[PDB]
Amino acid sequence: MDLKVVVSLSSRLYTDEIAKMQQRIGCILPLASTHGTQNVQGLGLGQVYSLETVPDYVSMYNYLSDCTLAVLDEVSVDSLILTKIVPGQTYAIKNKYQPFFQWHGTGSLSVMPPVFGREHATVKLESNDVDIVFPMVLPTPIAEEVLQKILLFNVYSRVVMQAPGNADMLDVHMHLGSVSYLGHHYELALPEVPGPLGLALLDNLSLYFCIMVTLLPRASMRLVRGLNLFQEMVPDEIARIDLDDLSVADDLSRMRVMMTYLQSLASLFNLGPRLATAAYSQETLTATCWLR
Amino acid sequence: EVHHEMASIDTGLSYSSTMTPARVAAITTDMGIHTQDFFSVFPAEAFGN
Amino acid sequence: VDRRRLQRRIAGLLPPPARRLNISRGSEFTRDVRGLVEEHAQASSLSAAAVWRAGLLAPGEVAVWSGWRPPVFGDFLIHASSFNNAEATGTPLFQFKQSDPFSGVDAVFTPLSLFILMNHGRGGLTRMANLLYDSPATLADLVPDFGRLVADRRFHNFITPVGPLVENIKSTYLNKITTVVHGPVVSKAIPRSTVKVTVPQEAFVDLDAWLSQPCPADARLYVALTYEEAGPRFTFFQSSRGHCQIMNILRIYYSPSIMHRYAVVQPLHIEELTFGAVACLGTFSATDGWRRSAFNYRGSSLPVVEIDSFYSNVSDWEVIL
Amino acid sequence: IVTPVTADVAYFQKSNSPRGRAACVVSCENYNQEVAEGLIYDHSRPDAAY
Repeated sequence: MDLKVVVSLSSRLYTDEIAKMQQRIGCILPLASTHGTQNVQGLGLGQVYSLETVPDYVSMYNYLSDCTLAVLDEVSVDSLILTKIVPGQTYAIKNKYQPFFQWHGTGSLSVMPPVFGREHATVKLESNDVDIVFPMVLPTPIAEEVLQKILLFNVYSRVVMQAPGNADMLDVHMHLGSVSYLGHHYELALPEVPGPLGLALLDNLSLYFCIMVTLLPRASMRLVRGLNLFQEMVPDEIARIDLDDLSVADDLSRMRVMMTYLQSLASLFNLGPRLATAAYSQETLTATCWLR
Repeated sequence: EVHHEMASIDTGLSYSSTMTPARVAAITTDMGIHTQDFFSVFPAEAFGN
Repeated sequence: VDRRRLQRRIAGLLPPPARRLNISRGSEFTRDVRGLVEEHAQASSLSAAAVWRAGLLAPGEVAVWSGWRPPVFGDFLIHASSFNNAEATGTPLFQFKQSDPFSGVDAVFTPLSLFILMNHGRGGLTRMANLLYDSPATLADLVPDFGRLVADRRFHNFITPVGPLVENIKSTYLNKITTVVHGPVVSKAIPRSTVKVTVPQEAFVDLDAWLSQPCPADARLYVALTYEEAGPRFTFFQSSRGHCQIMNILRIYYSPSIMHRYAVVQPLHIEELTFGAVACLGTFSATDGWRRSAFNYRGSSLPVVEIDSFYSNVSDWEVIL
Repeated sequence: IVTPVTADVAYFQKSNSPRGRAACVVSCENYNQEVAEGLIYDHSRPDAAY
């Protein structure tokens, strides 16, 4: 059985494009289709993480859990010979990513779409108008930590853009710029100015979290009224319940969209395509992972 | 991997091999004055203030 | 483009392993049934015709498709003090994630060795637990802060199962275990023998027997670190369900202990709300599984459940509440 | 090279460097300058001779 996917290039690359791709000969990236010859317009995370549209993590996450993944094998002048991963056998990937998180053997490698700036994980090709975005491969505890912290960074930037007397920049930066795992302390590249009215990455996810935990105290009391005293014992102020003034149609709509946003956010908090490493050798930066 | 196994068993009664230190090459330590501090060997102990 | 070149190449590409053979009589043992039943082994003596006949130089899979993948190993360098070399060849290990950044020597834990972490931070299991590992402080220091990790209930995301051991080469100071982290647990030895996962009996419950319709083909082995009020316990669970069903079954199983933990201590702090975690270790055949036997050390012998023909597949930690 | 009057004679009887410390500058790790100035100028640490 073969695994080669030979994407060819229309106009052949310049020398610096080869030089910037050649340093990333070990990274993985999604593919469009699992066919034995492609072209560069379908490649990894370009058509959703582009400049003209608003970028969103939800659609990128659905695309990443949608299609196949592929480490690349060699970069010639006019081709990118690359092998797709299948869950049958295991592969040799490398931690050649620009926010360098030191891996560990028997680590669960999450593949999330890049939130550390578009310019860090990109190869802006000038030969063909294409911006190959490699996804950021990081181990799952760091992944869930950076997801919680940039959700909190986005809601804390929006709450200081809506009002100055709530949150402080000496408060939300020493607490949220620090990702600590296994003694390794990491610093984060965060947007100090995200810009209002959405228009940026991880905005709607914070909005999804806000509307979900907004409608959730309306749902908890409906469930404990439908289902009890141990479940009324733990909250105290939410036990002031007013379920009899709201219409059943509007309450039904709110309950349904609460369940839907809760589900989508919960499935997103599982990090999608999750590789599982065996023996990470940082002498040669090479981990051995398979599709799990 | 290339796996190999060998079985050796002493056929004499007493010690049938010997190993003597012949010539010093270098005193690779310096016989200095450096005590190990007990604040690193017993680190959790402190005083009342 | 020439047809005669492609035809001979695809004639190497095409013909599959024989998926059926219509036997005329089951005592002839002809060449065809030999070609069906012969399986290529992963070991050979070092010669020319020996590797040319056992076929070690074939790429991808050994031949002179069938779902037989070679397992991926995990080789771990530990002290000789945390791992009793007379422990069984098939026991599931638990590597602790050490806070030291460039460690190089880690901390693994047999569930026999994992008992005294629970019981010296404060039946048949306690006797062999103190017998196989005589000093509880030589493991209570490998985890640096067991009391704080059990205090903030972050002890399951620090422990990753690496599956069962396969070979434990005895060295004097720094010991090299090799476990199978994912795949079919077969022995790496020249007389190739079957290796069974030897889990202690008291640390095991059969959950199919705890309920006491459809008979599936393969059942999964689950472990369950849970934060009791008496310290943690590493209970094993055997079941033939998925993860997403067996977590509900575990919620049913520990629903008394949830009310008991709320009755013994009010979770005034945030971290005292979480309760336990489950993670699968892999699959095995549900019919001939989990026969019992005993394990002989010098001063005692506790009962031990043996699960044979294991397929190791470690899964991640899932909170139960 | 002006030194104080209470330098011990045993330093001046052995093959030393004329300054206060020796320079163990070959002994530190290669291609590094901060640890070299640690092994040259840093007087929070003592020279490993004395």
